[PDB]
Amino acid sequence: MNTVPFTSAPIEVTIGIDQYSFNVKENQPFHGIKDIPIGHVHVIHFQHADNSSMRYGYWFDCRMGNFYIQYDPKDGLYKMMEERDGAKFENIVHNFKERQMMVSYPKIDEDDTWYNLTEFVQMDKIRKIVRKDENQFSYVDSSMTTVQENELSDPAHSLNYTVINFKSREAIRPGHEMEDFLDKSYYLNTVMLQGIFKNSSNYFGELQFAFLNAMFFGNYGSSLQWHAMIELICSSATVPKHMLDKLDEILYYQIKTLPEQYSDILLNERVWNICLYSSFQKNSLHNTEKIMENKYPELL
Amino acid sequence: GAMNSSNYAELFNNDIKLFVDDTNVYRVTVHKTFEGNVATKAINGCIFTLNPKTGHLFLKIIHTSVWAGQKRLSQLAKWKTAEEVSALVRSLPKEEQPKQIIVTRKAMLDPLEVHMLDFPNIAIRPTELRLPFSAAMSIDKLSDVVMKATEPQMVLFNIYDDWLDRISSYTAFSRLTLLLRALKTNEESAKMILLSDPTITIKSYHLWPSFTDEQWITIESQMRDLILTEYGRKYNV
Ligand SMILES: O=C(O)[C@H](NC1CC1)c1c(F)cccc1F
Repeated sequence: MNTVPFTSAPIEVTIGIDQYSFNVKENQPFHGIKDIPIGHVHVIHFQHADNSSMRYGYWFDCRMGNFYIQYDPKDGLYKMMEERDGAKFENIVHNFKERQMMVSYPKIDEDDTWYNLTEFVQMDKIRKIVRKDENQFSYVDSSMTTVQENELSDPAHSLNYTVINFKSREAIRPGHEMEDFLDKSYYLNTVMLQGIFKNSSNYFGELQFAFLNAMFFGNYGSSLQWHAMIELICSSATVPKHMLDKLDEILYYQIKTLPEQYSDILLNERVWNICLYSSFQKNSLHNTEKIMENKYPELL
Repeated sequence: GAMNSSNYAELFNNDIKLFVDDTNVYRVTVHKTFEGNVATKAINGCIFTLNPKTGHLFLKIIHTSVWAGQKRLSQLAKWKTAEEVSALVRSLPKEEQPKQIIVTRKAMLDPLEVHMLDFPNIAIRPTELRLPFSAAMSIDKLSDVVMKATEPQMVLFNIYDDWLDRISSYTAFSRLTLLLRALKTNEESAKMILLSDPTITIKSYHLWPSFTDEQWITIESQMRDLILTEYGRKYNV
């Protein structure tokens, strides 16, 4: 079990760790988060009490180094940093644990939610979508745009998701225009899975990462990407059977975790209705269709 | 974007453009079968591709053989239209290729856009005008060439005959749309108006009668009268 210590908490802030969150008051004696489960990526995110503009945060994996948070009063935000001195770090953590100045990652032992939301998400793939190579962790916020969004403006600060575009030459074989537009199996299986992602685990990882950035930061380009990657599978007549079954599980847990009060901006009515009721795979997503119909029957 | 009554003179500026109407591409008669079921029998069709400035009509005849053994024909018809329009554009010299293609039905937008991905500088646009081009098969010489075809064929016409020697393309297009709206409204009455008089003939190389300027005004008035009446007859006014 690992620890992300905080130097201090000089500004009042709601701190999130994965799907959990807690309120810290200005100058409260808060010195970090302990008992973080090893073996999964994690995201630690922030919403300042005085500015609900810009939710922001950091994706990290405690196996890749010792990370801590320190508020920067110039840039006005809580910054993740890496401590290279391992004995200094253990010594700081042990002192703050002894003073009981840390919150405990509050995982219920029946609870597989976080694993189910991040099954295919790896730090190495996050770091290629979020390019900032001198750091082992990745910063995301509400306002970052996607590579695709900038093509329709700072490139250093972009989300380099895989560009999916259903009306593009990559998606449409010369001479197969109608076939490939109405059945996206070529684009899914040859172009994307075999060509770009190499396997469905990398495809699912990017899809899961897109959703989580949409949910935790309200990143609109991430929501677009999540929906595009769903729609590409649903609109393919030919999908490996194991991918359909896993997609159903993936989406089920995303829909289960989505705040009910964000459903109206995080869920695209057209895509979901098409996917569950019109597409080739309309009868392949039983778990997802059942939760969507019991939780968000209005949308549909 | 979409084309409507505000940007109507754009049709007659010097940017090459084409209207595409797909309403006569897939045509059927519905009949009973011996068992008392209903079946369709396709008949020959056509794509109506028109340059509104010049009057050039690229009439691609759609022979029934293109539907043999195919499913979902009304969807296929839109993609076959787009394929044929794309082939036409590629066959044209660069300087004759259109800068815009305006489809009369919005369902043609995605098929045409996909088929024209190679031509990113050709704008594909819909229109909010209620154009009467479905009545093209009410023009006898166009109907005749479509129904006689035994194989796919492209036939080139000028749908304005020689009118552009005396009137502008704006006026020629208004005349065409009035004639075709009347034909679509009440074909028999429209055709009576146009041909009642045995002394006004259609030249062998034309589609419409050789009316003088004064006769065209009279003809045009008669077509208006026809449409306004049928409008009352239908709504009662
Ligand atoms: O129902 C109409 O409004 C009318 N069609 C009726 C047979 C006269 C009509 C026009 F007169 C012109 C353009 C579109 C139309 F639908």
